[PDB]
Amino acid sequence: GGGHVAQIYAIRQSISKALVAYYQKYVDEASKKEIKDILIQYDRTLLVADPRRCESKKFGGPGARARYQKSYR
Amino acid sequence: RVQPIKLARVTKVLGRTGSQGQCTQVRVEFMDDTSRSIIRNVKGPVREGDVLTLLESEREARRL
Amino acid sequence: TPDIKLFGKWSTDDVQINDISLQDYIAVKEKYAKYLPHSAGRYAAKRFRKAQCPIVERLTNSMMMHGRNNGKKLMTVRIVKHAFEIIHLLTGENPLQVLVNAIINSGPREDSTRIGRAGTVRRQAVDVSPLRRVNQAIWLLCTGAREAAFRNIKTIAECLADELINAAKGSSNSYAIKKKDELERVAKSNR
Amino acid sequence: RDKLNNLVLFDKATYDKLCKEVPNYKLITPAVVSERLKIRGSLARAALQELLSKGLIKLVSKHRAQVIYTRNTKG
Amino acid sequence: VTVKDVNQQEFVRALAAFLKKSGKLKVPEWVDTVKLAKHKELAPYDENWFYTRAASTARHLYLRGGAGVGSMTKIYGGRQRNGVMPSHFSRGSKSVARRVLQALEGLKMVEKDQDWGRKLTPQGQRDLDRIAGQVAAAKKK
Amino acid sequence: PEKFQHILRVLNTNIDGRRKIAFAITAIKGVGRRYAHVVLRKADIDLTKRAGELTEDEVERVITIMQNPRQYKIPDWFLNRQKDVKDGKYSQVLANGLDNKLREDLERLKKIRAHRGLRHFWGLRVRGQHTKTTGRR
RNA sequence: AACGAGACUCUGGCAUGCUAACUAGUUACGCGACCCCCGAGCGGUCGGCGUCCCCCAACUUCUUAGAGGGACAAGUGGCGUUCAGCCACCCGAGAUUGAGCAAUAACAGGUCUGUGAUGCCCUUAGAUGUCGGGGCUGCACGCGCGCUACACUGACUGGCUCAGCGUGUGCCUACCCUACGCCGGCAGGCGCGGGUAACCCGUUGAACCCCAUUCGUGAUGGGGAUCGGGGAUUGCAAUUAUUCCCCAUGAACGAGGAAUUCCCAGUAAGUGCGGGUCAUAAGCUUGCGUUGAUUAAGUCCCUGCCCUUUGUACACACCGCCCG
Repeated sequence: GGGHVAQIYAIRQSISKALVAYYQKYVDEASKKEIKDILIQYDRTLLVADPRRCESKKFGGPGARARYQKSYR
Repeated sequence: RVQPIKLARVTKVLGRTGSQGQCTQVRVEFMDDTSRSIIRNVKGPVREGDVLTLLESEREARRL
Repeated sequence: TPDIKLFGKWSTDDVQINDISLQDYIAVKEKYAKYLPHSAGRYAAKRFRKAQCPIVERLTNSMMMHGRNNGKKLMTVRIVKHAFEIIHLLTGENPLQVLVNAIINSGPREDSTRIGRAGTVRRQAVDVSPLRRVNQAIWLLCTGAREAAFRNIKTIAECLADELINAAKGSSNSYAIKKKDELERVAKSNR
Repeated sequence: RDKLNNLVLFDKATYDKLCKEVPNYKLITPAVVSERLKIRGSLARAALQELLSKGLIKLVSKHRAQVIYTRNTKG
Repeated sequence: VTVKDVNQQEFVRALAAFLKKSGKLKVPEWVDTVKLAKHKELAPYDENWFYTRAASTARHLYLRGGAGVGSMTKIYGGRQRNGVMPSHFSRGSKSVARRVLQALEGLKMVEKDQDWGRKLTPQGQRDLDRIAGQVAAAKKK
Repeated sequence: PEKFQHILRVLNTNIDGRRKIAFAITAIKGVGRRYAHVVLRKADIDLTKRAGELTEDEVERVITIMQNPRQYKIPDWFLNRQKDVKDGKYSQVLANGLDNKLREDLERLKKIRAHRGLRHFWGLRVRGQHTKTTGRR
């Protein structure tokens, strides 16, 4: 899914979340917290999914906020 | 008659003028000496604590 | 990567915004070092937030201009990474420091606004905010590099390096430096 | 203006100019060679790859789009 | 290295050359004349290119269950400049890819797969893996 | 490396030598880019160079292929004049000779008085296009 | 108190929670095999990416669609009648994801060519109710929406390479989507075989893009106009090109005056795709994902419309009504 950059961001998030999910069931909590700390600090969203998503285009423009063209008379 | 350059730090953001609404009123703590405090008009986006570089250092505006 | 969070490979630490006030909408990383001039980046919602954005990325974004070039960040990131390398070859240093310097040096301190003035509308000398100083500078340099690069053999990365270097120590060779002095000169009259 | 006309084949003496100059420059790309001589751009290129021989010039990035070369490896 | 181990450009570059040395692939006499895609602007600068496509395809098949020419035409197919009209896909030739598929068979790299589509053979699977190693081995760099 | 020519002539056109062969050739009427590109490939030249470079040899070799393309693994579909009609040719018209045949063809259907002919004669259009709003200047 | 707004409904993100799934997948076997040696080992054997086996394996995490919960600006801190609210900050999806629903009352707004809605009128056998053929498509000139462009952030050739909204035949009367083999440079031709579809086309292996080369700043390789010849597809019929291709001919355009549209976040812009029209025919419209900024964060200056107060010889209402 997504496309070329889209994919990169997803895989990196999956990996860091992965590592933390793993320290949460097998290792100890302080370690995983240490990791969420380093990520969350410097970050990039690594452990939290960015919301931002397509807005729907509305008749009268070919984009969502873009409105066609007018000449008046 | 004159030249110098003055550093001044934003104390309190007053509100907005220009009929277009694009100049922001400001109150400035005079940086090199705090015992000064004056009102200056701004082009850009300004927020408390950041710094102006005053040419004129008297003047002290109002509307326009 | 684990020792210190360098840039493509450049250190954030030890770069100092040599200019009080500007300090701080130029965002290096009073902790924020990253790796790449690309991010999901939500800057738009708030008025200020943009300041948070790393200046490098801010510069990279301004790079992708002109209808055709819109949205080509990968291209800009590529250009930016190259430019830093050219700058480094040209003076050692941190090219990022070089970048910051050009930005500090270019923001018009004073400017002019078109005050109504009755008739023969005169223009009022006003001082310029630091956000504007940063915003304006990055334009100037980008417009400078882009304008130069267009009919010449030389690449944007190169023209960018040239604009950045000349500006870092304000050579006035630069388009941007000449523009800033022009805007400021205008500010002073009017008053 | 800017009308550019380029020497598109080697002229001996221009071969000498190349190896006896280019060690002068810190930056060399296609454009440099073109402006500072009057090289084709096509024959700029071939001069770059050749120069990288065992180099007069040294690679720091030849991004598909761009070579970026430095002065040779002096003091 | 699995072929998956080696970067696509070097893998294809090395294999394509290996094929060239082997000297026995086979080649619609044309190949001098052909564009390779109606979309195409000019033919291929490397008139030598028949080998590169073959390598590319062999690698392409090894990756996947089975593929056929239509897919390749599209893969090779780029965007075609309508001129006045906006640009659109145009799956690239079918003779070249077919001939490529037929020729590869001769070497046994690939064989007709069940339910249509050509699949890599174990002979090819072995051959690609072998060159893949050679490429990995060459050097670091 | 070496030098020479700038400025060489093939069959009745002057061909800038500085220029790359493929592109250099395309001055000749009837040699478009797809043409000249395939002709040269046929004609054995190091593709890598400038028309001004190369030999008198290679030149005749380009010309010979250019006016007998069929006889060199150039397919007919690559050709300007398939199906002649007057001779049921195939052909690839070249040089001054393209202007010529263009004239012929226009004359042919002007003699015959066909509407296209008429259109060409008044200096309008012959493909089905609207003539109300454009081609006005 | 009610009406519009809102609440309301719809769509889409946060749910290792819920109940589930062979017309959806995943794990993980049993996994052998194909089986490669890719590395190690002399090899048996070990670790290894996929395909295939399918199973009396297991699952619901991705996928799915149903029910569940979450946002109330909740806590805290400044500000304000210390109120209503405003701003910052935390958890975290953050107060504002984006639409749909629209009153009172109007208009000589548009529509008789949507209407077997319709009046009157007109016509009605020498029809103003159908077939053959053309116009609608006639070109000194102006206008509007658009498309494509003006190149080295590019044009090119090889090569990395991922998707999503949607769609189909077995049809109100003639007919589908099409993978795969072969022939052809192409365009396309030809032989098959599945699919009322979450099964198949289609892990939509898209395109931008990324990249190793070439070009080199020349209207040139930017651009693709116009025209000539020619190949094929749709149709009984394409000539007035339906369209597509192949070659050739290779235009203006090297940044756009007066003016002027639209726009605040997946937004502008680039970029492909699918649906509608449809026998054939997209430069269109109409969504969809992909790549993704610059920039106000406000205000009433211009413009437009409604809020008071005020003036009015206006009231078919300034596009209105005053002197010689």
